[PDB]
Amino acid sequence: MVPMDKTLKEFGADVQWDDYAQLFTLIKDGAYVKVKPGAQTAIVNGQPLALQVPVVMKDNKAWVSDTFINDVFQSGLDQTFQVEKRPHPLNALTADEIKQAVEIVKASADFKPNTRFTEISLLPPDKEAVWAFALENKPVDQPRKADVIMLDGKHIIEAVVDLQNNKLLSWQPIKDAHGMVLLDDFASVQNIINNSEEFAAAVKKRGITDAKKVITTPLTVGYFDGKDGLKQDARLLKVISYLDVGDGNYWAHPIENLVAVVDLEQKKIVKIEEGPVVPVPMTARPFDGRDRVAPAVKPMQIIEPEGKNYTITGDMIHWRNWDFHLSMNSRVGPMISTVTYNDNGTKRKVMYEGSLGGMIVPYGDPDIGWYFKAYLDSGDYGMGTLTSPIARGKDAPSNAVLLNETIADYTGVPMEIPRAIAVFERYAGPEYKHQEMGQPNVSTERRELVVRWISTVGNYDYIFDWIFHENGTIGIDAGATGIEAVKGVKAKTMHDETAKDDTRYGTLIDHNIVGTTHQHIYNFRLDLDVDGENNSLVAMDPVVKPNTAGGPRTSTMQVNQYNIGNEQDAAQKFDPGTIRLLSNPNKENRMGNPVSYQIIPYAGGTHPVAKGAQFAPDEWIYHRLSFMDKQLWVTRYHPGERFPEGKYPNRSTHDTGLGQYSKDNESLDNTDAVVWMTTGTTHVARAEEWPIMPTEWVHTLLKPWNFFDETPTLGALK
Amino acid sequence: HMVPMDKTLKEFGADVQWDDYAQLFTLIKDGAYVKVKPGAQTAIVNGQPLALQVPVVMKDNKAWVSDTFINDVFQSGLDQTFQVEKRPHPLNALTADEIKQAVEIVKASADFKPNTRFTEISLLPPDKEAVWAFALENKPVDQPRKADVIMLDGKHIIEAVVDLQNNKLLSWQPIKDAHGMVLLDDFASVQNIINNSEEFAAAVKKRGITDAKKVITTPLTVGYFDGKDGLKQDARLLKVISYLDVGDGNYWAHPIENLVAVVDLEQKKIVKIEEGPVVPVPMTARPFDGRDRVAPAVKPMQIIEPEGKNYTITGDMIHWRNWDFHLSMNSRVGPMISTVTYNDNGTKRKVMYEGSLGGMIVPYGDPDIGWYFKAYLDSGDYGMGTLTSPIARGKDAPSNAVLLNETIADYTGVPMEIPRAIAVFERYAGPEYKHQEMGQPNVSTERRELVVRWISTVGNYDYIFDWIFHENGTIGIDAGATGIEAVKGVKAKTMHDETAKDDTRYGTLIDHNIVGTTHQHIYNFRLDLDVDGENNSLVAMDPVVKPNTAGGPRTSTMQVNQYNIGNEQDAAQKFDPGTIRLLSNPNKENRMGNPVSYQIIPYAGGTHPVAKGAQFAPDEWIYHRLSFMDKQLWVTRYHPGERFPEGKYPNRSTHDTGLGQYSKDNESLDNTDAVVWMTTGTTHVARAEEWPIMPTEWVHTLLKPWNFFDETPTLGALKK
Ligand SMILES: [Ca+2]
Ligand SMILES: [Ca+2]
Ligand SMILES: [Cu+2]
Ligand SMILES: [Cu+2]
Ligand SMILES: [Sr+2]
Ligand SMILES: [Sr+2]
Repeated sequence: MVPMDKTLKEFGADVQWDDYAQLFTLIKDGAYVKVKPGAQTAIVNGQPLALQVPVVMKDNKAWVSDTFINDVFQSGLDQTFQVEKRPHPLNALTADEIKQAVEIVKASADFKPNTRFTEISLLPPDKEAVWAFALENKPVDQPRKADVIMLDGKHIIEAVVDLQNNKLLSWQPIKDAHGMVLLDDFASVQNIINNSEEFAAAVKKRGITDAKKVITTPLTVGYFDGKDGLKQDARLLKVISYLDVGDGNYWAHPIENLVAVVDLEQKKIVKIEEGPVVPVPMTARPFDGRDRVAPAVKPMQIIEPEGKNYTITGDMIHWRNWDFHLSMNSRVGPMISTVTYNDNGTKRKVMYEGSLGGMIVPYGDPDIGWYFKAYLDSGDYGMGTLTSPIARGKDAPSNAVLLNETIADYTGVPMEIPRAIAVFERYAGPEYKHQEMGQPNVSTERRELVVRWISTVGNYDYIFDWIFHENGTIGIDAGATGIEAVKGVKAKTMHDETAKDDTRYGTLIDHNIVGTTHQHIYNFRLDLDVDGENNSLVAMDPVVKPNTAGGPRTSTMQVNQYNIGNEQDAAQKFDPGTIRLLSNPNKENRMGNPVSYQIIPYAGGTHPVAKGAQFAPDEWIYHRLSFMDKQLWVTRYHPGERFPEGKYPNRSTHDTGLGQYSKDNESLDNTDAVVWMTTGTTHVARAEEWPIMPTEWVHTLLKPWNFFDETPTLGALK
Repeated sequence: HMVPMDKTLKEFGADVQWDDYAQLFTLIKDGAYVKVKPGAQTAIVNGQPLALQVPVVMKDNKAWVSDTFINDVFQSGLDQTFQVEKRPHPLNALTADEIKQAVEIVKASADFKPNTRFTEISLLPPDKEAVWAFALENKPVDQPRKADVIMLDGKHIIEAVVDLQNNKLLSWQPIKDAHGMVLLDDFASVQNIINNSEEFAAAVKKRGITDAKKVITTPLTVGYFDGKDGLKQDARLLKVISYLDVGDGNYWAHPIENLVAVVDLEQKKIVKIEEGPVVPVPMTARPFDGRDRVAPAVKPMQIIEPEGKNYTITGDMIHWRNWDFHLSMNSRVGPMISTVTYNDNGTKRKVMYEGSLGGMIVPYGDPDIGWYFKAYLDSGDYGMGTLTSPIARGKDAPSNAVLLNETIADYTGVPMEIPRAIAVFERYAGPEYKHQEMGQPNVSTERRELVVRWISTVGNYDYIFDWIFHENGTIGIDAGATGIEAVKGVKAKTMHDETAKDDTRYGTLIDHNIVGTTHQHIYNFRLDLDVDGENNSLVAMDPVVKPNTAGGPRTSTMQVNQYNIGNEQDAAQKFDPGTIRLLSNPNKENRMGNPVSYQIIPYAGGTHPVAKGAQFAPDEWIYHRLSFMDKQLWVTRYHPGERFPEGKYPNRSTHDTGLGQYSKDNESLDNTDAVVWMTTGTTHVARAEEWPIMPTEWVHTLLKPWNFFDETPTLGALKK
């Protein structure tokens, strides 16, 4: 025997007791259990279960067999998860493969002692073969390989290892490339600042008494052709600083106009920039509730007492008509692959690979602490690695299933992220309705399946929802919350003398605190294969035309349809009142229309919307990051073009991302296209967002357009 | 004496669940979550024990309950969701008694006549100031209940006012040139006239229809074309589009293309018939109710609140966390949200006096005979309140909703109770906010939204409206569009056929011989916001990239052009989602000295392509008559009688009597009671996926508090 509540709760399950029915309801992920004290059986997801040892109440607390959790939860009656006997080829590197891959490169003579690992990822087999596995179950007969990107001090080396034959295939130093920021870079930064008298001296003049309460925060310095006075070949980071005052929120305590430049290889400050002295804002601004009492609230549960409609086999997810593969990358996070829609018995391709391509959070302030500030979260910091374990019931609904995911840390040791991804089905209003006058109503409810992932980088937290509608539509939403980066200012209200200058670049959200204006710009890489590899990009611009057909009408609503033939033309602004299809010239629906998916890069947002990059076309950030200033891109599929901002965007001098990918202006006619959607907000701060910002959402959509022959949700014929 | 539980509870409208293992019934109905065991002497209502004289009885696997079980339980009082109102809110709708009274009073007048019908019988609104004072200070409105009675005498409109407190007629005003909306007996009348028409049956025969009794008609308003349509301006007319009933329950899927009959409702006779080319009626059966479909298995998913709701409904007053508002029902525009305040640490702060659907238009873009005049002003011309569609419990709204009934007057002046007319439901909407500081304990709270949902159906469209209250002070308004499409009969089976290009010039070919004629849905919401008070100003904030004049390597910066919008004419404008438009109160500021404001977002997105305006050339009449179609934002000085964007009597109107009229005098909007109007819509290009039945498509609008508060609104009560 072992006590129930204690055991169940260490296991992560939710325990409810109902005195009226003398019934225990146990819930974890897909398993929904009902068990009575002294009963010889139980119920798991609607199904009966014989028990070796019944539950016994001693002194009013239940006691269970030391074998209970296994017997009941791993009983096999929770069918949410199934064994994958034949591993999908896109499956992420396992802990073993991660360790194997590190052994191989550590065994080369070229591997230098304190080398770190920026990324250790599956080297993807060729697309054709993966599709073949998913559609025909044809074994992919190449060995598992891994890209091993190393950082030797400040030097980038790309290696490829063969895991089947346990041997090194190649070792390539990458010239002029800078490495992303690694975890230990954060400690140096702080450690190096701590040991500098010059810095302790600057801090003191700034009105700070205890230098050991100063918090560093490291930032990439971008590239300014030398105008920032920084060397190109040295590995650099700028340091912004705050003051810990004990409120658990150093962000609310900026030390404005103090910037330190740190050379991570000389391990010392190579430059201090000082500006007007500003009193650090002192007022405690906690956000974690320490100073609050939440109002009582009636409970709300979302229950699926017979288990889930989806089934997770290894990393393969089957839900209704959808099948797809969900894996984890240390840089961009989740990757949705081999997505198909089962049209009445036939699996048709929709998407080969979909994922966050890359993002950036650039600021609009000229001053010394801000002008270089632009966050390439995934690219520079690694958003997968910094995944934030989903908080059960809060970050995701009470009926979610939470998945664990494994990647490699910067020292090459496997790393299991708990509750890394949330999978939950949700009611989304009525799928469709007609109430014909004097007739029985017709209503069916809409279900969506959501794959939710949260990554936290410094002060923001970002949420991403990959949303699968029953009817074939796929949504992609990005949410933003967390703590704003604020500029310390003298003014305490808008009546103060400095208020005007103080707010030229942001709103005054708290006394002495201004939320500098910025943008959030997300870019999603979507290798759609619309009912096949070979597609074309078609515009339909609804327009008003003169009526030629007679009658009283002077005008009509018609459409301008034309193919978009190349990559340069495909890289365009998006007008939400126009229609953009990726069509399959080769296949047609019942009515003779090319099967297509409608692409909607802006389907709404709760913050103001970016129409492009709020940067003059001669700014360096603008020249380097093209993807910011166009909402739609379409390129020819090539296996190594995956990042809108480039593979090595840290202090890049030119554009190696979508700018480079479309530079060559290849043709997009009946060929394999990759869609890139850029959507962003322009954030003008306000008091309601301080000291912690309510989640703001942006929406994007991919709709079937004559992909089907009718309403996809009516069902099969009798 | 006893009765079958299961059947009785179904009539009564409650969900029933039997758990054989626990031998336990779980019963659900609105705010009532009940648990009862067979033979047990007590039951559980919202977590509270209730005693039963007569327990539930199991008899050969059939449950049985006494004939008072349903009252004893669901009206016990342990369900605290609904409370009774001590002092009646002055904004409460006309009761059934008040309706019947207002009708007696006018029938007592010299000039009343037996054919006279009632287009709208609605409370004459008390003055804003008295009403507010009631909500905020609790001061009795000492002004007497009156009711606006709009009658239709044959084809003439008359506006009568009745004093209900004193049971007297106050006024009786004939309105020249005004045409009345379409009424219910109009539908019946039109079908009859066609069925008695010798010519029409002949026209129908030519077009391959072998049985005319099978011809389903449908009435549309005709609009105005300065006589170009050949229609005398002053007669009460309706054009008639026709379909063939094939027994598939979907007559919409079988158009009789190019046959249009004009009907004079006074003459009760077909005054004109327009005929075009003969096009074979699409015959294939295309039901949407699933009769020909397989019902797959779906595992159950309940959203439950077993201790009751967080909101309370007292009369028509709804209280939920910091929100307080009054909810009622107009026969024309449906639900009305009034005296909306937000409670800030003890003090109720004004947010909105009155919000509701202003009006909507669904105009088509095809110039042919059966399409060129076609634009529906659904609320204005057909009365959307009256055509409210009862909520399909569990489907049209989630399993944890409470469904309100609402009472209006019908067209003969008889009270009419609409069951499940409005849905109220709280919903989880992700994390309110979150920060997971590296190395630290996470911080996350869940977001809750209270939704007020209403569905009205007009012919083939079904529209859904959500009024959404975020705990953090934000208000959302989404409009959903579903139902069946008005399709055009054409000759082409596929795009390969010879006439495919011609047949699809004005719409997509979504099925053999069927085209989804392009059109738009344009919604407009009239929002009498009072941001922390009546006197407001409209402010603009345009994020711009200005050259950097402060040194450093930056060539440019992100700054903001702020300016007031001083008058109505300037306030009537397009909305660019990259800009910020506030309704600020210039008399009140937050802790930081910023004017407390609400940010107004008429376009927060949608699932159909968005309409940038009216897709009409600027010389079309419908464009002329309806200026509200072409700007997304309007603000006007509050005036009690200015409620409709399309104008109060839009049927065959000849000039804008709505938002064009309201703002034409270009009044000042500086520090004055403002009314905000938001227009938003979709351009609907059809696709096979939307046939035979259209998946619900949504558009979102948003109202965010902007420096209205001093801090994150949902942090919680301060401990010091
Ligand atoms: Ca592709
Ligand atoms: Ca107002
Ligand atoms: Cu932001
Ligand atoms: Cu439509
Ligand atoms: Sr290319
Ligand atoms: Sr006016």
